[PDB]
Amino acid sequence: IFKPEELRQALMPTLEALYRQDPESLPFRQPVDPQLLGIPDYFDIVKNPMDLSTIKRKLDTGQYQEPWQYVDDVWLMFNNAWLYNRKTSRVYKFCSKLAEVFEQEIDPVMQSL
Ligand SMILES: CC(=O)N1CC[C@@H](C(=O)O)C1
Repeated sequence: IFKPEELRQALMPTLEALYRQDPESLPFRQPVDPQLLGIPDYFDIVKNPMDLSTIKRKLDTGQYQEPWQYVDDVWLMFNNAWLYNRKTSRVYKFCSKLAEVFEQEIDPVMQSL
């Protein structure tokens, strides 16, 4: 029961808050490229990759029709990083801050929707 443009306007500020965390968004702004990074094991562990640029493109092109599909992609992003990376790593620690930021902000948006 959502217009494509009202859903986008509602959820976009939540994505921007993730993207604007500096430095914590930096490992998440682009899809992981195992070839470029030289980590051939990546897609053996992460079957369904996700990142902030992919989420933005989906929010911009009507690929979310209910709020929970957007929320699922954000958690797929967090959970991929928490599965592949060491708990002490920059990526894991940065993921944990992005999740805090998401949690602290997503509740009213989902209430208003
Ligand atoms: C966000 C994430 O899970 N990543 C795994 C490898 C790390 C990197 O090496 O860039 C990025």
